[PDB]
Amino acid sequence: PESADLRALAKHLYDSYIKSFPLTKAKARAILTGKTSPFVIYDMNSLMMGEDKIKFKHKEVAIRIFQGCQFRSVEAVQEITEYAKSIPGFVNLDLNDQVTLLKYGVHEIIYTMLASLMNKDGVLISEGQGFMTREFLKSLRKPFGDFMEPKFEFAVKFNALELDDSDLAIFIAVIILSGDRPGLLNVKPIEDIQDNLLQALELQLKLNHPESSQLFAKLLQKMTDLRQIVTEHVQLLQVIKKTETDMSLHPLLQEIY
Amino acid sequence: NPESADLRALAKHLYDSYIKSFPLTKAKARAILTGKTTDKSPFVIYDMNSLMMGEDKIKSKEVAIRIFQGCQFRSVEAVQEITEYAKSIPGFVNLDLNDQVTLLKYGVHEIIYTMLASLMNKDGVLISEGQGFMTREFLKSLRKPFGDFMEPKFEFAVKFNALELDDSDLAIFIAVIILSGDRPGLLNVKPIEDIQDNLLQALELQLKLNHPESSQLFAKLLQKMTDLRQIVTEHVQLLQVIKKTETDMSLHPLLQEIYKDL
Ligand SMILES: CCCOc1ccc(C[C@@H](Cc2ccccc2)C(=O)O)cc1CNC(=O)c1ccc([C@]23C[C@H]4C[C@H](C[C@H](C4)C2)C3)cc1
Repeated sequence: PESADLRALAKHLYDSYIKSFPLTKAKARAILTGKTSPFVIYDMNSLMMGEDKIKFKHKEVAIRIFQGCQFRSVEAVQEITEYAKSIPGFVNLDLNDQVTLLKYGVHEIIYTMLASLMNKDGVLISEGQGFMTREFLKSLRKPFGDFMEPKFEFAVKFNALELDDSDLAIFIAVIILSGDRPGLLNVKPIEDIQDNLLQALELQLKLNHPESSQLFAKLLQKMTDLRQIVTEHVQLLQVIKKTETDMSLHPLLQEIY
Repeated sequence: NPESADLRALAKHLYDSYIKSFPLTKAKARAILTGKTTDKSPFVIYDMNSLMMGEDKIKSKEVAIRIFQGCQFRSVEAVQEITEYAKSIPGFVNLDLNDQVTLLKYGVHEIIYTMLASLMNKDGVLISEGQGFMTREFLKSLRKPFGDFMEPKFEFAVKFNALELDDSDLAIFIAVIILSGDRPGLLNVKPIEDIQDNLLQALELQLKLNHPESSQLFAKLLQKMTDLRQIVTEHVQLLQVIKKTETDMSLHPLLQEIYKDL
């Protein structure tokens, strides 16, 4: 009777996730392990060539790579926002609450999905057209050399769970419906939905990974890791603001971010 | 079945050790707080004058400092109780000795604040084994530095207490907190995860059996671990500010080692 509505919710979220996100984990994995070619950016020259032959839409190199990261993050926010609207009950919530949920949830989701594009050696960029190495990113100067490393460390641990797209679709939804975000006006509806998304995620993981003991608990514990990454990220972005005088963009451009 | 029977046995063991390791339980704390009795009544410290009379009731030169050192001693004592409970956790003492220290190093404060909630309500906190009760306002009324050390704990407490867990639930939960295979610097992560995995199963069954109508309590409880980390970080930072404003205030050696490189 009810275990049916959970599978329906599960399938529904998956389908919606496929529609909203261009580069899925299944695709990114094939590209990454080989069994699928991505242009590789591992040093200054390879970057120079990559952006002149492939011209990635997203003066100093460290500063330009950091900005392309923001640009892509803004692009990603729209995909997540669209995906959110497909979660049963989301659009029916108080409008301000929907905005608050998205405002605080996009960073957690961004790093969660970013892991689907990373391995211990690098990250896929431009919808898989490229692969920027971990070492090259770690070789950037000033405080740019370590803005991505924290995401890599998190990815290696998160990816060990071996979740697939269908697992992630429900996890992303649970992240969005967090009732502890500041400023919420009506927490009950939000938590009632997350509670339903959590039961669906639990069944999904038990069916999809019978051998993975307590994968559910283990995945939920990763929330701690995600928020640490986010808070740490906010603090790095601030320091870049407090200092760094070559970050200037067109006034309209800066408004966009 | 055999499996769940083993998980219930584990829960009983943990609860039994918990009663033996922690003098002041949540059950005793609630009984005092809900003042349903005439013998468990605590003396209430809500201001300076009352504080002065409390010292005569409850059987280094400033108010904030004295209260602060009183907490330092208590947490040091709490660390010793938690360390005693930890040993009862099947498999814990059998792990590499370096990892035992590491697990305790990062787990004691998360557990301390988890358990402290048992002694809190929205208005204050039990002290001196429940004999006294210090109000939230009095504590928030302290000098600029110490004035806001406890507020974050109260905010967590009222929310965590909303879960209405009891001692038997908490015993397995604090056991899970300790057996965290993702602590910084762990040598052999697998044996730790194998134990936590088994504790997580015990906690899951326990919650379902003890709170049948509390949908997804297990998950809600796990998400609370995020709040614990947060309270710990804020506190760590709050201490750095203290040792700079109060060059004359001393921190107990044990706690300094726990916060070191944390
Ligand atoms: C003020 C209530 C706060 O109650 C707290 C708060 C945090 C902590 C742990 C904290 C300690 C610390 C924080 C920062 C740095 C290192 C460690 C930690 O390390 O996590 C423990 C207690 C438990 N506290 C008690 O049970 C408790 C018992 C007796 C008193 C006295 C009250 C007055 C009368 C008498 C003498 C003085 C004044 C002290 C007894 C005060 C507190």
